[PDB]
Amino acid sequence: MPVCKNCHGTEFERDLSNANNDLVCKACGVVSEDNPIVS
Amino acid sequence: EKAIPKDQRATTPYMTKYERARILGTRALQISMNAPVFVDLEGETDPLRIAMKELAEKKIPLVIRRYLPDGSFEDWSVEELIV
Amino acid sequence: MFILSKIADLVRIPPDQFHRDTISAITHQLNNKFANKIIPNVGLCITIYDLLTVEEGQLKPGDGSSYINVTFRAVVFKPFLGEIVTGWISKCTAEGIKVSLLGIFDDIFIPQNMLFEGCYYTPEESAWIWPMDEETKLYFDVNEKIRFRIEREVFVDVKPKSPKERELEERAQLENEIEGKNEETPQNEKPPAYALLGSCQTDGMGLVSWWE
Amino acid sequence: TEGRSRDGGLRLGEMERDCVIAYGASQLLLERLMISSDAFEVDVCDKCGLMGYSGWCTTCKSAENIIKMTIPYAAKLLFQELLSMNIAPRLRLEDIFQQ
Amino acid sequence: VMTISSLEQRTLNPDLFLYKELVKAHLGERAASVIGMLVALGRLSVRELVEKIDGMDVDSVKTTLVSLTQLRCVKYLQETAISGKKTTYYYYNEEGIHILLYSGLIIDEIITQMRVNDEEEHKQLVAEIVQNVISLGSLTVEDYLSSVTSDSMKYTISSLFVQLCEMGYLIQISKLHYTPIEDLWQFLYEKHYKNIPRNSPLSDLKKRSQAKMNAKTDFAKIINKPNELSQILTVDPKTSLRIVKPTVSLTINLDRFMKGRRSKQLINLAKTRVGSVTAQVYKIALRLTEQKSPKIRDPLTQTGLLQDLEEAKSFQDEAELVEEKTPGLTFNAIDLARHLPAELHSASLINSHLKILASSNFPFLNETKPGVYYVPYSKLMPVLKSSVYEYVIASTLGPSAMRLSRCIRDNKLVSEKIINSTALMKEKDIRSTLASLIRYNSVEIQEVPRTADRSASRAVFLFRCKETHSYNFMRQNLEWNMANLLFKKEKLKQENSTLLKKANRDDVKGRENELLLPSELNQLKMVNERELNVFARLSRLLSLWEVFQM
Amino acid sequence: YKGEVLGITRFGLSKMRDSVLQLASFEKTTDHLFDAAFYMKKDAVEGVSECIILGQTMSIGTGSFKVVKGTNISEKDLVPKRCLFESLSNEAALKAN
Amino acid sequence: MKEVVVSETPKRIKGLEFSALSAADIVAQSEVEVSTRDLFDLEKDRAPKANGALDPKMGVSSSSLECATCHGNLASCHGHFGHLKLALPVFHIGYFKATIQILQGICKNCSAILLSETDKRQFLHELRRPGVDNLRRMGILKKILDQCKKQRRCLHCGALNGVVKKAAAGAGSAALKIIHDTFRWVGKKSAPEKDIWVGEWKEVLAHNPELERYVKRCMDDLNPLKTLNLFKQIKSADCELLGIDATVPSGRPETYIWRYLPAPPVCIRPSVMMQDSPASNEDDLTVKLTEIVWTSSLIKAGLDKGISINNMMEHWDYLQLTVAMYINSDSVNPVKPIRGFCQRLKGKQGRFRGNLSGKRVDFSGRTVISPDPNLSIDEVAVPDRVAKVLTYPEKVTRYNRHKLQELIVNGPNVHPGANYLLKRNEDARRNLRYGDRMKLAKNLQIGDVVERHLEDGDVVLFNRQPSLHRLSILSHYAKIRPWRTFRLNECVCTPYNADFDGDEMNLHVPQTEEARAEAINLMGVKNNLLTPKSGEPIIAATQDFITGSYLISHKDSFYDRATLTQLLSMMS
Amino acid sequence: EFPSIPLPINGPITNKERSLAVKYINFGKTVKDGPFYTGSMSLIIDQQENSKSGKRKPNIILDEDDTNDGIERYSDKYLKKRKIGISI
Amino acid sequence: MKVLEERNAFLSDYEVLKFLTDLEKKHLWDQKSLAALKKSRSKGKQNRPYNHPELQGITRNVVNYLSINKNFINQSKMSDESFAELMTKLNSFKLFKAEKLQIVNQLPANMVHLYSIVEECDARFDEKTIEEMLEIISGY
Ligand SMILES: [Mg+2]
Ligand SMILES: [Zn+2]
Ligand SMILES: [Zn+2]
Ligand SMILES: [Zn+2]
Ligand SMILES: [Zn+2]
Repeated sequence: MPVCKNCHGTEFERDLSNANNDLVCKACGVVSEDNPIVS
Repeated sequence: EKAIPKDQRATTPYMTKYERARILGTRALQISMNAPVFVDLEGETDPLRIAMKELAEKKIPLVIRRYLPDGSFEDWSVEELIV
Repeated sequence: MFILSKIADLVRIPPDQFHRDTISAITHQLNNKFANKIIPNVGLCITIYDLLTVEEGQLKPGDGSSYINVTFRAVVFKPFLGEIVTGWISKCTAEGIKVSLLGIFDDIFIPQNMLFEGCYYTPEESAWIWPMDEETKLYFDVNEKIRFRIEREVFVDVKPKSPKERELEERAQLENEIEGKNEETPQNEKPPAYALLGSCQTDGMGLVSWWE
Repeated sequence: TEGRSRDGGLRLGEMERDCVIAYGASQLLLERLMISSDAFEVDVCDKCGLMGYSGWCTTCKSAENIIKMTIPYAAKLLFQELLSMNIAPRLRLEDIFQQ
Repeated sequence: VMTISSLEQRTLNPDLFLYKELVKAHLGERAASVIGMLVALGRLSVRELVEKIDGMDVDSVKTTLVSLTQLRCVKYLQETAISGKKTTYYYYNEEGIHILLYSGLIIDEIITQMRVNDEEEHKQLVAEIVQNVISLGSLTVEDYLSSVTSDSMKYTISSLFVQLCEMGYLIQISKLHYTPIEDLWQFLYEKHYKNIPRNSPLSDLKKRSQAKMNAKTDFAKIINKPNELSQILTVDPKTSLRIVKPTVSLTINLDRFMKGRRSKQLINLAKTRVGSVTAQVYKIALRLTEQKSPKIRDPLTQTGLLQDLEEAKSFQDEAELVEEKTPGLTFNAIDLARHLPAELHSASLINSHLKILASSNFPFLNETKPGVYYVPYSKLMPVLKSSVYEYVIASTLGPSAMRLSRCIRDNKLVSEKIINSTALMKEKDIRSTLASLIRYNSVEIQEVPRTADRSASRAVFLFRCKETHSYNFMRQNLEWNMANLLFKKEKLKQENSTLLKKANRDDVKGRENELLLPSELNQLKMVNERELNVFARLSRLLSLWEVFQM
Repeated sequence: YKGEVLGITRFGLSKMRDSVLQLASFEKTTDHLFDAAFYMKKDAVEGVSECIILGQTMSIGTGSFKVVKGTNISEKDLVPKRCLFESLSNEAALKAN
Repeated sequence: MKEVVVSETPKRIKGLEFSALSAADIVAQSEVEVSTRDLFDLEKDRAPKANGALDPKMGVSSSSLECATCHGNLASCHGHFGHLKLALPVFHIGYFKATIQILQGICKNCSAILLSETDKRQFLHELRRPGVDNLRRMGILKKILDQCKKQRRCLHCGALNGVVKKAAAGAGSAALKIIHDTFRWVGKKSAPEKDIWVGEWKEVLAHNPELERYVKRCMDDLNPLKTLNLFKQIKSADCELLGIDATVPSGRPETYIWRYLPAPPVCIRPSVMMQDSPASNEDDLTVKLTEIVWTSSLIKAGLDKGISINNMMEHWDYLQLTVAMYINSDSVNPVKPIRGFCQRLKGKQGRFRGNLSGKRVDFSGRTVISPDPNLSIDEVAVPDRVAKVLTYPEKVTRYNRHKLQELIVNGPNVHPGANYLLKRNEDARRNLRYGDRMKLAKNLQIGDVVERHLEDGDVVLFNRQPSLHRLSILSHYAKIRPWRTFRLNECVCTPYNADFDGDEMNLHVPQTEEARAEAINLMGVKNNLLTPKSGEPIIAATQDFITGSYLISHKDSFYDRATLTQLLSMMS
Repeated sequence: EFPSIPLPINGPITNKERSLAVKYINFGKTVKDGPFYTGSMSLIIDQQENSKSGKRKPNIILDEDDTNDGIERYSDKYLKKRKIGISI
Repeated sequence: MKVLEERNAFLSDYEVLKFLTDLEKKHLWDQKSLAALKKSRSKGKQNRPYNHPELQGITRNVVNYLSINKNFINQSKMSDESFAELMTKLNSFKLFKAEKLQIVNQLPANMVHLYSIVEECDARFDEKTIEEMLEIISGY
């Protein structure tokens, strides 16, 4: 969960717009993961 | 396997549209990988469009490797080829 | 580094190097691809000599970079059977004394081959004392030019790295962070392609050829 | 996914991918069924070249003859559900540039 | 898991592993893949080996073939289809691989029983005169004796050759044994069919009976040609009243030693049975009997002419008739007293031999006659095979499985409910031993439908015998046991090669001071005890496999 | 062309080909793979219906020829430079030894 | 100064060697030996840590759960197999007809392939021909697979043979017993086997006088304990005559009987959590593999414990049926079919006909179409409500650096902008609308794959999903207009067969610079003026255009100079 | 694992099980060292009915049977007499 | 990366020292800060050449190693005219090859290295050649 590159241990927010909804960090902006996988 | 010289050339020298479909795509992908161009641009950038422009000026530094079922591979240059 | 051994290679040049000529781009890639790399059965490289009979290089549809296959001669590290080369001492231990060199390689540590003498370790800041009772009782301190007698090429290089031992090592990287005296993992390093013996050390500058 | 509800997905194939075969498009039909869909990293080998996990093949204890090539994930899913019962689909590797 | 469980060699090739696992330890690196490709496919030509294995071109394949030819691990065939190109086609031979199995306990068994030439420390020459013949294949005296500079021992070596070739053991002319047994029958049948066209209108009886009787008598004189010969000829031209000629190449190990070895097995059978003075008499009787006995391998049926017709009963009729006719062997106690044991009712030896020889009957050993003059065996070797199998299955687990197998065989294939009558326990241990026996493929199952529908709930079960498939299963099991044992011993060789070789190089004159540290002394002694243990178990496992061979 | 009038049905298209992927994924995928695995057919992937699965370029259409770039070698990078010790191997390396 | 680097080489997949699992390399790729009462496959509320059915050393398919040797997640762990111990083995239902073939070509006593020695070499000659086909191998093997049925007795053993058949008639997988009717080919001869067969049923006076009265027939079964040890003396001198070559270690018919069950990974089968109700899914194949562990454990306990042989045969026939309806299902049924490794490969929803050949691609959109004449026939009008969600990557190449800097500094809210960006260093996907935008538009290194919005002049794909002919995927250009319905033109309506009756028709975009020119130079609308069935033009115009040009140029439409002036200016 | 016992006991104190395994090791020493001295010429010129192997065997008259040790001793004497550059 | 030949040609001193010098001519002879503190110098000879991954280690860590290895007990140049006669003049008698490799590599001072290189100097070969074939050492 705190896996990131520029910062460490920040909060996260899945996107609401563009039908993209990836789990992204704050204040620099890095997805820090793959695409979302849901069932 | 055999390097057949320029004497035989057992293939019609016309230009298949599939050949130019490959050449324009490969040239546009090379220019998108920061290759230098051989044509004078006009303040625009689209590698497909300047690939067409370099086709119009006939300055593509490539060569065609038309395969045969026996392994002849028959080198054909871009400049010495009828469009 | 006394050879011009010939090796083949497959070279990927980047597409932004097309403005530069081929004989410099292949030279660039083979310099920064074979700088210091010990090839198995070959040895350590330094640089590339020239190019030989390079043909037309193919072009993969998935990447678009030019893939040119070449063949060339290059300077690798293969001495003779009886090479007598000279470095000097920079490190002292108890079992043996490895000799150093001004930057080509480091791990040429010598075993306990006969050598007619040998103490436990260094008592009074003198690594090897050579009494030879009662002739030539001199010794040598650090930075003494030592010529040593090489053995064959002992180039055993193994890659036994399963990922289970990899995550054991990632648990052991936190051992290196803070502790008074850990010393488990940094002393165990893979010896690179050379476990080289010697039979003479000249004991300073007063010995000629004895004890082989 | 399917439809519009979850996120959505618009399939092409079984009569639609054959259209660009009838045109003769090669790299579009390769890209829009491999790269845009799923770029996966199946490791292979030469001697008994089955699949492994990035550092082995687990059917031979070598960890040296491993090529990190590219593949779609649907073929990997096929290989797992295929050799999951009783078959050994081996993948031989030919050179692409020399000879 | 972690490869120490030894499963990568366990549940794989049982039969095509021993025949070329031996030559890993005997021949070497490239004379093994030839057998590994030849047994695995069968019929191969010259170029087919080269296109199969990517080891070498057609140069060094010749070296392996001419190394395995005189060792008779491979037999050839030179024939054409219709046109020409007379190339050599290749089967795989089995008798040379049997020789490479049996060699040491051939040379170490023959001395105490068969060759009674001399015993005053002649072991220094038996190994030199026998192992050099196995490891080379032939025997030419003008080139083999030329290494020996002395001439006084030459007459003794010639007398050893004469008396040892009296009792077989060396095929004299050494021709035609590189030809297949099936190919001989097909070639003789084809030749004896080509001779009669344009005759009376044929039938199955006339054509089949004429061609098969001519093929049988010609194949019989062909197989009986190398058995009895007279090549030891031209007595006393200037000296040497009994000399073997050195021109003809002379091979080794006719299967009369195999006949003698199963004879020793039958002597062990008679020793564990009644008497044992019957053993001490019948050993000397049977070691004199078995020199003229019919052969185990039994040609005229090795070729696939065993069909359920008059040919099948003719084989049993031949095995009953030829065993009485062709040896003869007019043996009595007056014949036994000529070769009489030293101090073995101790006095009055001849009438005691009469009573012991007449008392060894019922069961089928030593079938007698009022005024007997021979001894048959046709229902004694299968009894030996069954008894060895039943005491092996007694060695498997307890006596109860041996009781259960013998009672299933003896009450003639009965169901399960009456087994509790002839038993000790009611239900638990009998199902336990029947489960541990039905894990083996020796006692079968039988299913009958009750409502003409296959259901595993409404069915009654009985147990078939199926002895011959159980003998084949035990044969391949013993073969796999020998192959696994020798493969583990080859691994024990190859993991400790350099410290054995370092002592093998130059420490021979310094074996007393041992020229080494006392740790590797213990290592060499421990691995030597390991090799002694492996060969000591391999001889016993080899004999137990050797019982199951017909 | 195979000799008789073959069909396009599941029995006709089961003939005429070797690519067991397109032999399988047409009308009966149940045991075409099992028929290929029991007899152990070594199928060389070269076509289109078996190259869309593995994800490689097919030999029809655009992919009938592999494009290649000329390397404009002017016969200058072919001759090497001998070191100044190689005439000595003919001078004094075979002198009565 | 070690830094040793091993060279790399691109390798293309050639060939596809199908074989069978040797069941000796199944312990190589093992990673688990489950076999230990896997009915408890959840550790009392949570995911287990033992062998079980689920396994931590098999991967995950969950969000925050940890997994096997690679310590990632479902995205990183490739999956790991697992073997399964067995006693009293079981036939393969997929190789069942091939088992009939390989057992009917081989006899019962010496277990040799029954051919004459000349005929054996003959078919080894005309089977090893360098010119061979799939038709040729089947046409030789099914040609040699009648003499083994036709021949009465064997080659070099004392007994005879017969017919090998499925038991009576079964298609519901109840008659899965292989029979070898030794009789039915004898007639009135060949005494000894017939003599012991008629002498076996005479000795008992207790139960056989009603057994012989009632059943009077056996046709002996060939259960896999008989079969696997009959496929062991299967000597490879003539093993190649029935298809299988003995040149690979996975080349023996012992491996065609289930000695081990490969447990598939937990990355391939889903471990779905609660779906709007607090209950775990407990996937069907996981239930079948734990139920096949439990019956093998019951056999392993009961056989050395000692139980009844009829209950043993019932439970072991249930073992034989559960594997047969676990793989290649819907042959027995004692939504209620279960899915195994045949309904995932069957058709129209499996991994052949809708998940592999036709797969759901990315970067698409589906909207109804309105007509528009005022566009040229190379352009589909892509509205900004679906053009701002549909990107195209552009690697900066020191020529469009100013334009891409403009689209970075402009922002992803308006249409000429860019959503995501990826620099030369290994980041995942750097976003624009969350972090900085001023500082980010200053460096712009060359290795920068930035995805900008679908602007004007970009090549798009466009197709109807019912596509009857080749002229369905026509590479158009882009155009940015309001009113979110699509516009293409009306002259090219004929190949799409559109009717403008609420007819949705989706579009696609290429991704790399190769396939964009591959689309526009090979599938352009200017190139595709012809249907290839006869070579006539198919895209000229449609109904209003023809019927209005007929009114323009009838014979009697004399125009004023002002009218001709306006009408000549109003075309170009 | 292993439940049973197929009774292969080792009686190593017996004379015959010592001598027979010693003859096994001696037979392995004879066969693993390859052929013997010049008595294989009879094996070469057997030639029963064999055109192809009668061409094969005079090619391998000079095969590596017992001349490898003498050539190795000559190479060791030449190396002790003078230096030579070759791989080992 | 496959290998075709193992010893195609073995090298020696000054010619290869000038080869490493000609590869050192990609920058300068010694100047590192005079080109880094001035304006361009042809943009620093086309914007800081190929040295970046590890290339500054090679040829720079051995140009010191080949230069000063005289091994004299105390408290450094080759030329064309001193090696062109060294290749030819020392080719006199029956002599080996690695002997001359170490002669061209290491210069013997008076007799120590000459005794060390020549194995079986007194056992195989006779006198006076230790003395007469040593006075070409003055060619530097
Ligand atoms: Mg409609
Ligand atoms: Zn962040
Ligand atoms: Zn592997
Ligand atoms: Zn994992
Ligand atoms: Zn049979």
